Amino acid sequence: CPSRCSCSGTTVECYSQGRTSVPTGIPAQTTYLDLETNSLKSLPNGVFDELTSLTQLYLGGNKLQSLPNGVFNKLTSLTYLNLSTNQLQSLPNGVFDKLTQLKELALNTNQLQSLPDGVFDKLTQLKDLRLYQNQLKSVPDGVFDRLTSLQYIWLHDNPWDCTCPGIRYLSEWINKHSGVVRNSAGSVAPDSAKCSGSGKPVRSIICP
Repeated sequence: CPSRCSCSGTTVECYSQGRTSVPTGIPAQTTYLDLETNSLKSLPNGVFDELTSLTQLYLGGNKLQSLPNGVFNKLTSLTYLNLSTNQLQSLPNGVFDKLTQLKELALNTNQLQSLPDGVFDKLTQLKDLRLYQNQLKSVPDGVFDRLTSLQYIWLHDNPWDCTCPGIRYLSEWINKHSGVVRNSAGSVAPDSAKCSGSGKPVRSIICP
C-alpha cells in the first residue's frame, strides 16, 4: 500500500499529508480512497483509470483548480464523491455522466462561476447535492429536473442574480421543492438561497 497511507481491507486513507499528487501503489481492488486535506492542485488525465472498484472517492480540502475531461469516466461504481473545499471555477461538460449510481455529490466551498448545461442529468439516484459557498450567479434552466431521488440540496452563499426572467427557474424550483433545501445548520430552509444585492430569498422572487 502507498507509503505513509493507512490501509485495511479495500480501504486506503492518505488525508492531511501535504500531498501534491495522487500516490502510486493504490491497489486496483480499492473501494474507498481518501485523499482529503492535501495539496492537490491538478490531476493528470486518466489518473484514476485503474481504480474501477471505487465506490467512495474523497478529494475534499485540496487545491483543485480544474478537472481534466473524463477524469471519473472509469469510476462507474461510485456512490459517494466529495470535491468540496477546493478551488474549482468550472466543471467539464458531462463530467459526472457515467456515475449513474452516485448518491452523494459535494461541490460546496469552491469558486464555481457556472455549471455545465445538464451536468446532473444522469444522476437519477442522487440523494444529496451540495453547492453552497460558490460563485454561482445562476444555474442552467432545468438543471435539477431529473433528480428524482434528491432529498437534500444546499444552495446558500452563492451570489444569485435575481433579475427576471433569468431567476425564474431557480425560484420556481425552490418553491416546488421547499423541503429539499438545507441551510448551513443542516435544517430545512427554503429561504437560505439569497439574492446577491437585496439579500432577499431567491424563492421570494415572483417573476412577472
